[PDB]
Amino acid sequence: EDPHLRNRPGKGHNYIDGMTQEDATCKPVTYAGACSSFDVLLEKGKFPLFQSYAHHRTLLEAVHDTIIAKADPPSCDLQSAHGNPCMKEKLVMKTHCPNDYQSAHYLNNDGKMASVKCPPKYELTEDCNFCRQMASLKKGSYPLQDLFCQSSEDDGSKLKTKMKGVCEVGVQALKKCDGQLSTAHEVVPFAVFKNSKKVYLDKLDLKTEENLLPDSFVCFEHKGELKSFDISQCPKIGGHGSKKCTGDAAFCSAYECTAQYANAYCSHANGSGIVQIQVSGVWKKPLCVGYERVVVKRELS
Amino acid sequence: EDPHLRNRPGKGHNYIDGMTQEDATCKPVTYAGACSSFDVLLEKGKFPLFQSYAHHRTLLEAVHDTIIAKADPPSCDLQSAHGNPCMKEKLVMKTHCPNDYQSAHYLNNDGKMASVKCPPKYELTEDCNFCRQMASLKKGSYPLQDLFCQSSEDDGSKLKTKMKGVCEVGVQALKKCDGQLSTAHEVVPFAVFKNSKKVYLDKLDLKTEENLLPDSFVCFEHKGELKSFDISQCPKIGGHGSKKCTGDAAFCSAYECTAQYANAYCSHANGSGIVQIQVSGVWKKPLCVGYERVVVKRELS
Amino acid sequence: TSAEFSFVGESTTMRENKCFEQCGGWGCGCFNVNPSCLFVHTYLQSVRKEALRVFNCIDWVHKLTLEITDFDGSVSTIDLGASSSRFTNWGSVSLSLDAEGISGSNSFSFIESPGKGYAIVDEPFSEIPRQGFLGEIRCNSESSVLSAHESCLRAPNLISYKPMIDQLECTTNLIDPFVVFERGSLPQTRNDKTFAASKGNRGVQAFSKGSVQADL
Amino acid sequence: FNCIDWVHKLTLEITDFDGSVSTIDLGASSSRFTNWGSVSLSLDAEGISGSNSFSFIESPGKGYAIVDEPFSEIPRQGFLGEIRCNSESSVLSAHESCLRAPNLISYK
Repeated sequence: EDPHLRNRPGKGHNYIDGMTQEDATCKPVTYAGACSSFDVLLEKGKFPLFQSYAHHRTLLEAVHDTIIAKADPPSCDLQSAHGNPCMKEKLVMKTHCPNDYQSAHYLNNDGKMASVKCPPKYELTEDCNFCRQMASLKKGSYPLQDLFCQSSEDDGSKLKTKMKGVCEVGVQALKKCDGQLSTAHEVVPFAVFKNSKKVYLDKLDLKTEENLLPDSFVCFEHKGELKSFDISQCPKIGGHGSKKCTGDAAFCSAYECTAQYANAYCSHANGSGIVQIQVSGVWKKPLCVGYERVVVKRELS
Repeated sequence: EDPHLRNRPGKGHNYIDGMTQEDATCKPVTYAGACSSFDVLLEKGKFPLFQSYAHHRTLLEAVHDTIIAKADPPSCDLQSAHGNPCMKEKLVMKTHCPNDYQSAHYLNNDGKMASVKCPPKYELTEDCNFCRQMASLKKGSYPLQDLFCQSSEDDGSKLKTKMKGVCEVGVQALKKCDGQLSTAHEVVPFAVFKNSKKVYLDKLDLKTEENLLPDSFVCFEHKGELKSFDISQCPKIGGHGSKKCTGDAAFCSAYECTAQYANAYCSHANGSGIVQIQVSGVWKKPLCVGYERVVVKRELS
Repeated sequence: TSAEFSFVGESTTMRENKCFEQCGGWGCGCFNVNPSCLFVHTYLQSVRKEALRVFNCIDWVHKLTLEITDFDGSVSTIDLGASSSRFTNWGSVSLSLDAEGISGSNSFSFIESPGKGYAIVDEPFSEIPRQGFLGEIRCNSESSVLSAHESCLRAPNLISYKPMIDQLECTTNLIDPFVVFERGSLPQTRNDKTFAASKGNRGVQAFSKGSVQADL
Repeated sequence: FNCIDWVHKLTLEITDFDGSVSTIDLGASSSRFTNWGSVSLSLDAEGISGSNSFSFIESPGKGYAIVDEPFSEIPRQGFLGEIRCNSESSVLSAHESCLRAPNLISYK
């Protein structure tokens, strides 16, 4: 019930490495600023999964926190040479990006991250598979997948696509085809672990496991309402600190509370903590679980 | 029908040390004048207990009547960090203070009056927990509770909280708990006897015993529009009295009525008398019973 | 379907949205002491790749497959039963006398299997579905069984749920039609006739004895 | 709760080919999900009928019990199953959403 959808834990950086153009307004990402790579994540009717899970991290924040690696090149330019590795994974995807956007990032196959790049002044289209010519053009990127990042270091490189009766989904060449193969764009779940491939899913069992973590509390600065305030300036239990801080039982159980003798009010975020996954009957912890609309080839005959 | 909301049976002083600014018109409290420390007790949808029973003393009137003592210091400061009586009790408070207010008072554990205030020119917030800046401040304080005091000398200085199944309610530490305690912010009725602590109760029973006390009769002067008049100057059958009064059968049954040869109109103020509550199956007469929203911790094994 | 499962996607499939309540506290995750909720989104999925069309027969029409040869040479193959009519190049044809009919077939249901044989069930036709009876989950076409269309009719509260804190087991008790299909597979000894499949035209027939007495 | 039919459940511990040992169960004509596909029960000629006239009581932590009386549907005064609810919080915390019979509290 807490309307803290703009407060980002950790550091609050959303600009990606490759399109560092909107870094003047999204640093740090807080209640202020009009970052094009975060405004569409909270609009009603776009990515409801991130609307349900918004107190954690994103894919960009995971890249900045040394969680999700970047491919080579991390931002494949669309107007340069003749062939780039960041195209076979883009044409198979079918999304809907609004107008006035230059870049569009997505998830690759090797577990890293690869985005596109268009030289000025090129904008996207209704699908984003190709950047054509020309409000003003946003100097950022549009999230092509409905996923969310989180702090995790669970290893899982010995798992592959767990989909039965599927020929070649996305760009992964699984099993061969001998009869009728479909090609309809359907949603498929996936979950990439640490240093692994784009592992798809079939049965998802999400849950909420909260824990007393420093990156699970939100707060706003008080002054003569929601204001930006760094959480790292909160003293510990009898430790030290620069300014002051206070909160409820969750925020005051681990940090020091001074009641009215502070400048903010730290509150525990609803659902923030540890979000595990149940794949192959074994409870695991993913990194950036989400959905995507790629080309699914199912063997009907 | 609501009784005389302006007449106060007793003292009539509604001012605390440190904010003595409304003593010119709020000393005592009658039909003429106004006071910010008393008009909030009649607002609809907030304090219905005082609206139901208005013929009794409040908190400040009980303090000025040599009944409820004052803490040291009686007026706490909102800037003296690390060193104040109001801290552990104020932290477990969840109230709502209106805007344009500076001071705030409540009932402490020792049965006194521990008020807090900020230096000029500061105001309070919406929840009455922090202190922001700023239109004009009021000349009084806002009570954060809905309690009323009486006049009694009943014994009961060795009685504490008689709640069953509650580990630590508000600030008192009854029984020790180490498991999973409840954190729900509920309302619990409290009561304070003669020289006792804050005794919480789970259930209470009310009653009404009307008498013929001199304070249970008002006086409205005739001029030929009704103005207040001192009822103590009424003629007593066999006692004293200079200014003649008049009224109905209730006024003439104990006093003397002359109508045209009198000076004021008397009437039986309905809704007064001695009100005693049933504490633990025994009808007692406390000195400050009401309601407050504190932290209640119950055993959950 | 609120925001708890709106990100899954729309699909024409007989699905449902449930809601349960487990526990809270710090033993499983949650800052509030109140028990947490448990939203369940269960949808049907046909694990097989074959479909069956269960039908019945209220009367047995004595069909006579006639191969009428035209005058010019256009040989056509038609059929006549009881009092039916067809279309030919020279006009039409109908059946007159037909004193060969068997009554009493409402207490038997038939199952059609594309590719394989047919079957017979010794029970009357199922009209209204209910739990613990043959003919629970039904539809109206082949896509309603293979792709599981949401237009198919079914009984409410047909999916059981056994939550285990962090586990979920949503199973049903649907009767496998292949069990009865393999138990009562044609041919079967019924009274004194032989029931089997038909030739040329898809349908059920019967093998009787005697001669052919009719008027064309 | 009650039991309208006794399903002959067979708890089967299916071992996969790679080594993933899973534990499931099959009853009458049920189906589960395994790593190699699925499994169902065919023949099941073992069932007991006539259990509608008995009600069961579940106790978390302790054992169970049996009552020699049919299931209670509508509540009424002087019968087992008066004040009822829908969840554990409706019994522990006494939720308003629980159904009960009117004029159930006496006054003297």
